[PDB]
Amino acid sequence: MLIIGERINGMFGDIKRAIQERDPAPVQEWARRQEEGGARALDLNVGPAVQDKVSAMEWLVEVTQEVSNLTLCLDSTNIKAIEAGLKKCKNRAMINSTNAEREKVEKLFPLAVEHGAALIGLTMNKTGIPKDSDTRLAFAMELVAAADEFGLPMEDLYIDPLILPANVAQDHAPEVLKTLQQIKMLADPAPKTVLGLSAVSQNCQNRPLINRTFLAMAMACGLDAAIADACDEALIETAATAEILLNQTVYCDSFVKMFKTR
Amino acid sequence: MLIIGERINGMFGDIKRAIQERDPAPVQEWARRQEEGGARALDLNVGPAVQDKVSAMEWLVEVTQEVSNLTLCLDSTNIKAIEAGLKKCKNRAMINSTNAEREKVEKLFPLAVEHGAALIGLTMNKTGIPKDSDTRLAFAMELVAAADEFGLPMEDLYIDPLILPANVAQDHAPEVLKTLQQIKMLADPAPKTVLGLSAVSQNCQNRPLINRTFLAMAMACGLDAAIADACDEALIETAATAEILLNQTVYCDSFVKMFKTR
Ligand SMILES: CN1c2c(nc(N)[nH]c2=O)NC[C@@H]1CNc1ccc(C(=O)N[C@@H](CCC(=O)O)C(=O)O)cc1
Ligand SMILES: CN1c2c(nc(N)[nH]c2=O)NC[C@@H]1CNc1ccc(C(=O)N[C@@H](CCC(=O)O)C(=O)O)cc1
Ligand SMILES: [Ca+2]
Ligand SMILES: [Ca+2]
Repeated sequence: MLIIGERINGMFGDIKRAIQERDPAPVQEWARRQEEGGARALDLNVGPAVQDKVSAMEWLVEVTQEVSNLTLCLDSTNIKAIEAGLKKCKNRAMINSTNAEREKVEKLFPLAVEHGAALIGLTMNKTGIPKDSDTRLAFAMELVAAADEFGLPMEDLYIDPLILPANVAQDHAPEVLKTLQQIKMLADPAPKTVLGLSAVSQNCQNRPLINRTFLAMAMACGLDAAIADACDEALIETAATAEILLNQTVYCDSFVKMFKTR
Repeated sequence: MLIIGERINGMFGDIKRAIQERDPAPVQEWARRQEEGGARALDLNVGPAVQDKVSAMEWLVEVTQEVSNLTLCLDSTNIKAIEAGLKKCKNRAMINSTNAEREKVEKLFPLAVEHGAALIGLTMNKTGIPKDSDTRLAFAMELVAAADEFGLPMEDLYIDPLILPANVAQDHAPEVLKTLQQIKMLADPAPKTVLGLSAVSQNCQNRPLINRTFLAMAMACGLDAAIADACDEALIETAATAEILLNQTVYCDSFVKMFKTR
C-alpha cells in the first residue's frame, strides 16, 4: 500500500495562503510530517483559488522537493500546470490525472510516458461518474488499452474508480469495491488501483473510522495506493496491517514501524 | 454482520472454574456484557478441562438463557453434548459445528434440521485444513450440497473457511478471503459465512488491530457472522462501519450505537 499524502492541497486554508503569499514553510512542514507518518508519495494540488495555477504547481514542486525525495503526485485538471510541474520535477512523478475522455487520453498518456511518470486514470468521461461497477470497469479497460496503445507500462497505470461520500452516495461504495476486484483479476501485467480515500467519509461522523474501514476493505480488493491522511496514525496502522493480512509483507511484531520506515 | 460472543469458552480460566464449580455468576455476567457490547448470539464452549462435557453444556445453556434471550451457539466436538444442549434450549440455537466429513454431515445436518437450528460448517475433513482456496471451496460446496440434500435452509448454513494466526500461517489469510469471495457467489439463495476471528491474531502483537482489520476485509468478501470479542468496542465499530460501506445498513450519524442497540 502506497499512501499518497493528501494535505498539500490548496483547498486547505493554510496551503491556499502559503501558495498565495509564496510562503514555503507551511508546505515544507506538511511534506515532512506526512513523510514521517509513512507516506511515500505527496499529492500536490494548488486549489481553485490561486490565480496563476501553472506557476503555482511549479512552485509547489520546487519547494517540496527541496525538503523531500518522495514521489510527487501532480494533482490538477490543468494539463499545462501538470506539464510545467513535470519539467520542474527532480524525482519520479505521478500524474493526477486523466479520465476516459479520448481528448485527455492522447495528451496525458504520451505525457506520462515522455516523463516516465505514473498515471492515474479515473473511470469516467464527460458523461459523468457511473454508479454500476460494470460501467466503471468498461472505462477502466479503455484506460488499460490506452496504456498499451501509447506504450505506458501497465504497472505505471493507477486506475481510480472514484469513491464518494458514504452518507449521500452510499450505494457507490460496494460498486467501487466490485470494480477494484474486477480490475484485480486482470492478467499480468495488471494495472494498479488508487482512490481519494477521504471522500468516502465527507460530512460523516467519525471520518477516521470510516476511512480506515474502507481502506482495509479496498485493499482486500486489490487497492495499491490511496491519496489519504498520512498523518492519521490509526489509518497508517490499517495500511500496514492490511498488507500483512494479504501476505504482501511478511509479519513481524513491529510491522507497523517497519511500514513507516521502509 | 452477526457478532457471536466468543467469551463463554472453557478455555478461559474464569469460565473453566465457573463450569467446574457450577457457579452461574461468571457466565451470566459475561452473557450480559457481550449482549450490551452488541452480540446477538453467544458461543457456548465447555472447554476440554471438565470431565462430563454433556452435562456441562446443558448447564451453560441453562444458566445462560436464564438471563439472555440471545441465540445460543453450541460449540462442541461431542455430538451428544450438542444434542443435550439443543434439547435444553428454549430459543432457536446454532450448531458449531460439522466439517465436510460425510459421517459428520449425515448426523449434524439432520440434527440441525430437526431442531430448526442454524448449522456452522468448517471447510475441512479428515485430511485436515486445506490451505489452497480451491480445496476450501471444494469442501464449502459439499456443505452447500448437503444442506440441499437434508433440507436445511441455505440461510441457516454458515460456512467457516477456518482462519489461522497471521504470524505463523500468514499465507492462509489471503486464501480465506478468496474462499469467502467465491462462496459469496455460488448461487442464490446463497449460504452464509462465519469465522472464529480471534484466531487470526493469536500470539501476535497488536491483536485488536489485526482482528478488526481482518473483519473489515472479510466483510467485503461477504462475511456474515463472526465469533469474536463482542466486548471489544473497536471491533464492534468496525463491524458497524463495514455494513455501511457495503450498503447493507443505511447510514445515519449514530450508526455504531444503532448497530449495538439493534
Ligand atoms: C477528489 N479526490 C481525488 C484526487 N485524485 C484522485 N485521483 N482521486 C480522488 O478521488 N485528488 C483530490 C481528492 C483527494 N484529496 C482529498 C483531500 C482532502 C479531503 C478532505 O477531507 N478535505 C476537507 C477540507 C477541510 C478544510 O477545508 O480545511 C473536507 O472536509 O472536505 C478529501 C480528499
Ligand atoms: C477455533 N475457533 C472457532 C470456533 N468455531 C468455528 N466455527 N470456527 C472457529 O474458528 N470455535 C472456537 C474458536 C473461536 N473462539 C475463540 C475464543 C478465544 C480465542 C483466543 O484468543 N484465546 C486465547 C486463550 C486465552 C486464555 O486461554 O485465557 C489465545 O490467545 O489463544 C480465539 C478464538
Ligand atoms: Ca493491486
Ligand atoms: Ca454473505
